[PDB]
Amino acid sequence: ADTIVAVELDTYPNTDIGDPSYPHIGIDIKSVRSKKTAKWNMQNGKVGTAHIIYNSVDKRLSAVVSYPNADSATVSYDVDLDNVLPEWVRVGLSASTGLYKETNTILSWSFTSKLKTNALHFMFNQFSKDQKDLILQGDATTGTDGNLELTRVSSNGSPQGSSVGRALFYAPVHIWESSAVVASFEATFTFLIKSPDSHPADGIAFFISNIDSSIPSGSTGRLLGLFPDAN
Amino acid sequence: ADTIVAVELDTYPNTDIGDPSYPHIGIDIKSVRSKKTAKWNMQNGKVGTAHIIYNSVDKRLSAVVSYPNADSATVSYDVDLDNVLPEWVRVGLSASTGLYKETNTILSWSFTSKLKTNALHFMFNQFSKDQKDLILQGDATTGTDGNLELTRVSSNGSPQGSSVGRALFYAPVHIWESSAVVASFEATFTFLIKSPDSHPADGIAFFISNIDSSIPSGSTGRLLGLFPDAN
Amino acid sequence: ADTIVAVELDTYPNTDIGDPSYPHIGIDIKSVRSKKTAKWNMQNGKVGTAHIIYNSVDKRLSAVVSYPNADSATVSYDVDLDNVLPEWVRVGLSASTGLYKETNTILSWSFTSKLKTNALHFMFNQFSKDQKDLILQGDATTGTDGNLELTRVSSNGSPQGSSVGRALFYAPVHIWESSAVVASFEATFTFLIKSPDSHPADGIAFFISNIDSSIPSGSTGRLLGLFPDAN
Amino acid sequence: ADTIVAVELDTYPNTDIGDPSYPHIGIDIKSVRSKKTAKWNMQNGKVGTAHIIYNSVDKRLSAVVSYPNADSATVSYDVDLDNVLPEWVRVGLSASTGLYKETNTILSWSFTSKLKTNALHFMFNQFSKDQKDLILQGDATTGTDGNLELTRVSSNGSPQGSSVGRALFYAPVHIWESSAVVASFEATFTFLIKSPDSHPADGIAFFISNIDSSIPSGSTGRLLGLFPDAN
Ligand SMILES: CO[C@H]1O[C@H](CO)[C@@H](O)[C@H](O)[C@@H]1O
Ligand SMILES: CO[C@H]1O[C@H](CO)[C@@H](O)[C@H](O)[C@@H]1O
Ligand SMILES: CO[C@H]1O[C@H](CO)[C@@H](O)[C@H](O)[C@@H]1O
Ligand SMILES: CO[C@H]1O[C@H](CO)[C@@H](O)[C@H](O)[C@@H]1O
Ligand SMILES: [Ca+2]
Ligand SMILES: [Ca+2]
Ligand SMILES: [Ca+2]
Ligand SMILES: [Ca+2]
Ligand SMILES: [Mn+2]
Ligand SMILES: [Mn+2]
Ligand SMILES: [Mn+2]
Ligand SMILES: [Mn+2]
Repeated sequence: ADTIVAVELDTYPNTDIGDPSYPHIGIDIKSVRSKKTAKWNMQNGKVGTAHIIYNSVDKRLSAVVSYPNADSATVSYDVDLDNVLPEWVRVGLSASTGLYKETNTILSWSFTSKLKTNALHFMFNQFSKDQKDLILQGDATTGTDGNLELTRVSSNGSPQGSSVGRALFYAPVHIWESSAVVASFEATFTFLIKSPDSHPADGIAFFISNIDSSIPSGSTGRLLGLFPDAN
Repeated sequence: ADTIVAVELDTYPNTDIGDPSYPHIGIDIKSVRSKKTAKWNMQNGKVGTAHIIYNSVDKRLSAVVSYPNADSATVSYDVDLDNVLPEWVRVGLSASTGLYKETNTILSWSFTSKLKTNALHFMFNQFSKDQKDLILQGDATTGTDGNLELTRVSSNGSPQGSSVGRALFYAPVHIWESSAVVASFEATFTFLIKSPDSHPADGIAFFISNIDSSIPSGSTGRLLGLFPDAN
Repeated sequence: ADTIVAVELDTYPNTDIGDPSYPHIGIDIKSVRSKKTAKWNMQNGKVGTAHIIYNSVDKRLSAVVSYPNADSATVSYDVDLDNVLPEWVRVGLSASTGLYKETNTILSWSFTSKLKTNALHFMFNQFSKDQKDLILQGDATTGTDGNLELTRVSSNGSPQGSSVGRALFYAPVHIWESSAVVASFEATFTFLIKSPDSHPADGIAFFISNIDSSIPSGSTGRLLGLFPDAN
Repeated sequence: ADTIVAVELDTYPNTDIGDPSYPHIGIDIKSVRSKKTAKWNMQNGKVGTAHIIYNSVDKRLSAVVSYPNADSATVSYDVDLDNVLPEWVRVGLSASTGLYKETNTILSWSFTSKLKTNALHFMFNQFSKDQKDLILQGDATTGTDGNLELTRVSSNGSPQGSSVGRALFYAPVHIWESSAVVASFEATFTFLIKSPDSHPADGIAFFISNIDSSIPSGSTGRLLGLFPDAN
């Protein structure tokens, strides 16, 4: 199977796989069962901001998710990514729906990696219909209002159930190296999760993977397009 | 055929295809016969710096090539790259040898493109044996002393004749867009051209191409790995 | 007197001092009588964007001023800033009103200078009530809605006549050096010029000055807070 | 008294004020008696690199000090800088000598601060004789070989005892804000500490201070130009 490290914005509690009983953010290391979670007051129809940070000094993967004029949710987990990921990775955004659904709209995405110095930075403040520096997988589309729709939306703007989609940056990223004095990365994205129902599902993740990562077959719903099973 | 825009550091005068009778820098628009050239005092065995700049306001492609404690060579050409290149491109470094030879050693390479904002930046201050964000074509290799050798060198660094090699950044670049108020790019690389002979050949280019560009058949020597013919 | 280089967004034609008979953008080199101007379709009450660029290779000062979904205005002038400005400068925004008036509201301001490398970058996407990295001169205030008001506005945002104000970045900038292979700078700001009258005045400038520059006595109205006289 | 947060590269053990019995790096919060230290294998006459990082999510101040082809020294301390520093600060480099001495040569210095976004970045890869974006205090000088000499060196290159000097970046920095979702800073500098004696003293610090900070009178030797006493 693929190797996944992810920050999940989990809109739907699957208590049977160790989700807490509320919308949450989590750090996932090679399992959909988050190593750590924090409560997340998701705001249906409001534009949110996610910031993810890691450096090779602290070896702490941290995420902050916020909306204007509201308290942030934050989660951190000590992990040595050198012992989990291959040296070269791709970075991406993933989303899913199941029997419940939501828009998984990305309005912007930036990423910076630095290895001491080699550097990579990309910034998307808009997505075009033919975004050739993105690998779109499953139901992911670009161009509609200059946004990235990770999961399927009908002609009338309604989100579809049992959908899964991902966008990976085209270039592989050197995420760690033994010869590195300091390695760091950050990602930011803005998202709009809307549900006609007051039961939205299933969420959005920022993930890092083996370069050849693809949607595991059947990874709709609670598996967020990341994992083949709930182990 | 490919679509090429390039800045050439041409170490060998091919007077039969319109080269001036001295080492020169040139701006190449879809031809190896430079639209504009300037005299270049190439310094055998010394580390040089090349800077290339363009913005959609001035629509002027400019390059400066320099060595420490020596006068710069500079060349500029008015061109609307919107009318020459496709919207999506790859960016690269190319080098060749022929009957005469030289090391085509790259010690560092950076690039920034901005479309008003979407942005791409990479910086290589060292190259690793397995540099997965580079597409190596022909004789180009990485890892030897942390450098990028565009053309063939022996175990002792001695350069071989009839060699051609290129390195393209893995991700496609959005170099222009009609809805853009301002588009800009800049590139820097440091190079070491050494020749045992007092007749070095054939040179190094920074180039921008169609995303699927490859070394044209036969394009060793004066064609610099860029062009199928001398038209 | 001070040494000024500026890009003016001139909302009010002073035909008696060589303004063309319409709102215009201009390049000012040590005089309010622009060395070059272009027609500017200023849009009362709409947020606009100004981009200013210069590099030591082309030695061309260029500016583009635009509104969403409208054609740009652009102006360029060939000037060797090495022969005009001192080596060390301050960078700033200036605005004035006279008998006629307008809001001179700055919503954002960024600047980058590079000398080949020494570098300086600042980005203001909001201004606080106590913005200690800004020198406010004359009527300029910060904090109201997180904006920079260069000229006087009432409690309800209504603009006052005979006002002049400037904001300079606190740190001096090394804009040129003889030992530099390449020097470049860029500035971006977003502005909101609103007038209850259909005769707005007098405009906004981005300027570069001697480090100790201050508002010349009397420099309200057509002198834009930049010049002691109309010579 | 001033408010100081610093990372010290302490070359001289003052066992009487709680220094460990070896050259060390430390995190100083309003005292020269480091809240945390790590062993540092200082290499007389070799160019070293120091990296300092902090973000408002982890609230961890970390430093890594390294030489090429040697193991790094690293130190971290959990501190909420929001509870220690004023909102606006200056950032600087400090060094001292006492009865024992050393060159306190800075070859380069970069700093980035970001408040979510407002940003500040400066990079010095060389210092000029008249570096107007630096406030030099005490014995600090610029221009000699393009370096920053924090403490006094004689005409013959010999370091002098009982010397103290600092360089602060001219612009105040917004290092924290209550409305900030994420605040971060990083600093990098390269240094050359040479001693003829083989008993070097006293060290170099990166520090953050109240904007009006100045060398405490008598703060030569073990006080590193930062503190008035050893409390
Ligand atoms: C009720 O179960 C289904 O729907 C939910 C909500 O979408 C998913 O989490 C889950 O994997 C299933 O597809
Ligand atoms: C004279 O013949 C060769 O001359 C140089 C030497 O490298 C090349 O430019 C050219 O294409 C030929 O191969
Ligand atoms: C009569 O003109 C006055 O008003 C205009 C525009 O306000 C200014 O340009 C001018 O200097 C005077 O102050
Ligand atoms: C021996 O004591 C003196 O010299 C050393 C190092 O120079 C300092 O630490 C100390 O403060 C005194 O000035
Ligand atoms: Ca879930
Ligand atoms: Ca040639
Ligand atoms: Ca006017
Ligand atoms: Ca000590
Ligand atoms: Mn979960
Ligand atoms: Mn040529
Ligand atoms: Mn005018
Ligand atoms: Mn100590």
